[PDB]
Amino acid sequence: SRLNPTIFEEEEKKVLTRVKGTDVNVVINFLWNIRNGFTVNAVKSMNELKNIINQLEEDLEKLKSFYKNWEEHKNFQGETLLVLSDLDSTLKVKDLLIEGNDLEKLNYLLDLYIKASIYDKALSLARELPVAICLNKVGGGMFDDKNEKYKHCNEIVTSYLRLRYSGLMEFRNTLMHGGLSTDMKPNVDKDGNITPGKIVTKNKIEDFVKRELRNYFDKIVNFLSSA
Amino acid sequence: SRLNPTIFEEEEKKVLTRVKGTDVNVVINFLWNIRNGFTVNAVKSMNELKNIINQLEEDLEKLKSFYKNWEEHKNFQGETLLVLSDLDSTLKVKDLLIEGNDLEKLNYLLDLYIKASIYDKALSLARELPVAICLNKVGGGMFDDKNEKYKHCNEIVTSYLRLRYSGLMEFRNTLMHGGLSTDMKPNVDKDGNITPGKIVTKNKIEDFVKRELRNYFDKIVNFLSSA
Repeated sequence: SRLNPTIFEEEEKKVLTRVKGTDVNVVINFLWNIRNGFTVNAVKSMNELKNIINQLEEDLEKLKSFYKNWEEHKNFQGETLLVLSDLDSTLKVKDLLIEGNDLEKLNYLLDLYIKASIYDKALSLARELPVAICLNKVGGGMFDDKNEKYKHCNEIVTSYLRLRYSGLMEFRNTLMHGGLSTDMKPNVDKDGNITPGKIVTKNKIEDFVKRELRNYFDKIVNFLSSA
Repeated sequence: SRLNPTIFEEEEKKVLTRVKGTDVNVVINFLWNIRNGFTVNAVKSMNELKNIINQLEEDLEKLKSFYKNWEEHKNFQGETLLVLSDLDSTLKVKDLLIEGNDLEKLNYLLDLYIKASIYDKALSLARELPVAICLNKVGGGMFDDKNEKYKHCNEIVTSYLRLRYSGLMEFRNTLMHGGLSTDMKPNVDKDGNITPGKIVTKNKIEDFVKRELRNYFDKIVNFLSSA
């Protein structure tokens, strides 16, 4: 924001004025909508960011060139407000981006939720994605209970999950309500010393999500394919 | 029953005593359990009848031989209690018989319910067969509401049918309750002159069952295959 330094040459200012206006707050919002699980908006933003970083690549490439020939850019002489590392590290988001329909983009978002050990979101996404997949092949329909193509189509995924992947449903619901739930059944106590009802250790969830949650998902979607 | 005539030669009596004891009442029970829709018992009996008719073929073949050389069988001289046509016509049931697992045998029974224009049973069978198909691939389970593998597995077929083959469900239920139902909604009248609510003509049902009911069924089972 506080850029645009005094002595400026045409070619450097043309590159710098692009960099100055890099929409970094979008990449922040993208990460926020992922941490707080807003795939609908997180996945939608993917195409815009694909344009943001493509421009940030060809901008940084020029800056890399100017700093690789620093002897000609002694206007950048006192630039305490500029950092090539701050920008180059923002380029990492190119990994979190893929191409395809919003459904295909969410399928990728699942794997990102698995690699980053954010289990809660990974399971919830793997649970609701097959609903959306089926809605696409039945002509499409809103995620409202009023919509019949949703209502039935959600019962197909709920019932298939509940008789086959009995664990997917438990693990999802357990993580969704976390502590103090009908899923965990703690005793609470007259004294106030809450005592847990179930256990489900760190390396219970860890193994399931990180080793089977992907394999299981592909087996669900391959079933709903011929729907 | 009133067979075993007086002057009898060893070879004719050996064939005739087999014929005399042909279990025709089984073929009757088989047809009864089909007309009144007892596939569970109708399909089970298929293997027994496959043995009945195989013996009735090689019995009639000997009788055909004896009657093709009538000049040597003048003991059959007065046989008013014997009829080759009565037996040969019972051989037709070989068509109503196929080989395979009881599930595969029922899949054939569907087509027999379609060729014979007995719609009511055809639709009901095409509705419940995919439940049984899914139960087989989930390890198997009783057709009781207490059984979880049934409960969920029936919801998969009900929900898939209700959002895709909306007609399969209507036509089945309409024929199941027939006249005077929540499916037909007649007004009844204060006078007592019942007035119909819907129509659904002879050639409405006729076209659906006889032209699409088979194609639609195969599309359902190909979906539940990867379950």
